[PDB]
Amino acid sequence: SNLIEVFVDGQSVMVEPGTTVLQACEKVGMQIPRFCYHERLSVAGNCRMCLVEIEKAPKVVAACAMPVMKGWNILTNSEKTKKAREGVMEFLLANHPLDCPICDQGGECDLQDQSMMFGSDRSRFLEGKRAVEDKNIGPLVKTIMTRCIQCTRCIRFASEIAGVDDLGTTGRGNDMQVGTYIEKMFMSELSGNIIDICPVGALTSKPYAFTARPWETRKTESIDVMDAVG
Amino acid sequence: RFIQWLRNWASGRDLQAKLQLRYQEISKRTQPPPKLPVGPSHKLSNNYYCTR
Ligand code: SF4
Ligand code: SF4
Ligand code: FES
Repeated sequence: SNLIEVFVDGQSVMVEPGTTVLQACEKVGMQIPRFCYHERLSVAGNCRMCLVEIEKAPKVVAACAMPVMKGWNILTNSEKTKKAREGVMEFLLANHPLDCPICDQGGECDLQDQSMMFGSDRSRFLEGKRAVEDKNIGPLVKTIMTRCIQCTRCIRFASEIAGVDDLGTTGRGNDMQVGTYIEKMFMSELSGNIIDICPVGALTSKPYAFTARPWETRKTESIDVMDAVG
Repeated sequence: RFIQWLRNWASGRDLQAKLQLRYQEISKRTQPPPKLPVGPSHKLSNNYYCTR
C-alpha cells in the first residue's frame, strides 16, 4: 500500500510515492556523491554532481530534486554515468589553487575523498586559475574565500535555522562571491557552527587554526556539561 | 720482464683480465642531463577513465 517497486539496478524496493532518487539509492546501501545537498537543510541543485543515467532515456537526470515515477531502472554504474561523474568533477578541480599542504581540513575534504574514487587521472587546462581576495568577519571564522566552490550551502543557512539574514550572493557568471558586501560582523548563537557545514576547507576554526592534522587524533565519544540540555 | 712470464707459466696466461678495474677503460662519468619519455596513454582526448 502506497508504494512503487523501483528496480534500483534491477532490484525491487518500495518507497513512498514522492520521495527522492537519492533516498531511494541510499536505502539499498549505496552512496551517490553529494555536494549541493544536505538532509538537515533545504534542497538546491547547483553543483550537479549526482548524475545517474536512467533507463529508457537518452538524457541524464540529477537525483537531488525530482520525484520518482512508476518503477524505473535506476542504472547506477553504466558506461555513461562514469562519463558524467568524471565530467563535472574535472571542471571544478581546475579553477582552484594548489593548497593542502596548508588547508586545515586536509584529511577530510570532499575534493579529496571523491577525487580518488571517482573522476579523472590528469589535467588539461593548463593555465588560468582566478584568485579572489578574502576578508574577516568575526574573531572565530578563519576566512579564505578563495577556495569557495559556491555550493550555496553556507548561504541558505542564514535563511535556515540560524535566522540571521546576513549573507548573500554578489556577482555574475565566473565572478561571483559569497561574503557580506559591507564589513558587518556576523556573530550570534550558532555562529561558530558554520565551519562544519562548509564542505571544503575554505572555512575553518580560528583558535584551532595551525595545530595538527586529522589523522593523528583518537576519537572518543563523551558528553559536555555546560548547559541543562546536555 | 722476467717477473711477468712467471705469472704466464703459472695457471695459464691472462694479462688483461685484472682483478682491479682501477686502471683505464672503466667508465668514469656521464655528461648529459636526462629527460624521461611519458608514454603509456598519458595523453588526452582518448585516454580516459572507465576505459582503463
Ligand atoms: S562555506 Fe564554502 S563550501 Fe560551505 S556553502 Fe559556502 S561556499 Fe560552499
Ligand atoms: S578542502 Fe579539499 S580541495 Fe581544499 S585543500 Fe582540502 S582536500 Fe584539497
Ligand atoms: S548531489 Fe546535490 S545536486 Fe547532485
